[PDB]
Order: sequence, then structure tokens, then C-alpha cells
Amino acid sequence: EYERRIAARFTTFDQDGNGHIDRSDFSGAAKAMLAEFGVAARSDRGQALYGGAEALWQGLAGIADRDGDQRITREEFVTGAVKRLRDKPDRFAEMARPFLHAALGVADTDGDGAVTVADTARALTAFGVPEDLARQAAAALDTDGDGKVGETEIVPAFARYFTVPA
Ligand SMILES: [Ca+2]
Ligand SMILES: [Ca+2]
Ligand SMILES: [Ca+2]
Ligand SMILES: [Ca+2]
Ligand SMILES: [Ca+2]
Ligand SMILES: [Ca+2]
Ligand SMILES: [Ca+2]
Ligand SMILES: [Ca+2]
Ligand SMILES: [Ca+2]
Ligand SMILES: [Ca+2]
Repeated sequence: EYERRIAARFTTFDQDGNGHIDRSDFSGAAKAMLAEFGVAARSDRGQALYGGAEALWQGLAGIADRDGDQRITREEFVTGAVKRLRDKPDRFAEMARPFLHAALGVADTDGDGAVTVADTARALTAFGVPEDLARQAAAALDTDGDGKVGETEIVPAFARYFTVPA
């Protein structure tokens, strides 16, 4: 189901489930990830995560919020955003790179610049992915099998996930 594929991508952005995407969906996601890792909002890494999340919101709103009211409806996403995301996925993933870079920093619990598969799964659950599925997705992100999930793995995976195939 092509339509269900679309709905899945919408749900990932609609973190609070209320049928439209707001800046608050993104800030709420940042809040939940910081809480999962015990990283303070006011810390350098906390500020970088909120900043990246806000930038991703602006990137999505720029593509999808066609009436300018700073809510992206299901209709706006389905009728507008899907094609545009499919047509320019790498450019969209670049708008997410500050968020994704900041998220890696949050999930690096020992400070060595690397993130485990297990901690990648924790991040995904903070973003609403059920625990079993999150383990499966985290594992799939480790494309070279060294047990670590890095930026060169997550940025193209993000680009691919938001390319809803026809
Ligand atoms: Ca919402
Ligand atoms: Ca709202
Ligand atoms: Ca701030
Ligand atoms: Ca709108
Ligand atoms: Ca680490
Ligand atoms: Ca978890
Ligand atoms: Ca559990
Ligand atoms: Ca399972
Ligand atoms: Ca890896
Ligand atoms: Ca590697």
C-alpha cells in the first residue's frame, strides 16, 4: 500500500498524533530524546538538538506548508510534500543534517564520537518507534557491521526513508 507508506512518513513527523505537523512536534521529539539520554536542555548538546530540530521543521514547512499557517495538514503532506520529498530527497536530508548530527552527540554516552546500535534503538523509541521495531531498524542502520551507527549511515537512510517509493 502506497497510501499506507505515505501515512507512516506523516506519523513519524506528527509526533503528538494530532493530525497536523507543528514546530511543537519537533521540539517535543527533541525533549523526549534529551530525557531518554539524561542530557539537559540548557547544555551545549541540548541547545544544539533544539536548534537542529527547529531547522528541520523550517525545512519541512518550506516544502509542505503551502497556506503559511505554520501547521502542515495531512492533506498538505499527501498532496504536496510526498512528491517534492521524492524528487529532492538528498536536499531535504541536508536540511536535517544539523538535527541528525546533534542527535548523534546526544546518543554518544561515553564521548568518543561514536554511537552504539543499542543507543540508536533508544533514540528511535524516543521518536515513537515501538521497542521491537526500533531494535530492527537500529540494526539495519549499521551497514558496515562494526556495531556503531554514524552520520554517514543515518543521513542517507533518512533521505531514503522520506522517499516514499511509488
Ligand atoms: Ca502534531
Ligand atoms: Ca497544532
Ligand atoms: Ca535556546
Ligand atoms: Ca498549512
Ligand atoms: Ca560513544
Ligand atoms: Ca527504548
Ligand atoms: Ca522494554
Ligand atoms: Ca521482533
Ligand atoms: Ca556502522
Ligand atoms: Ca563503520
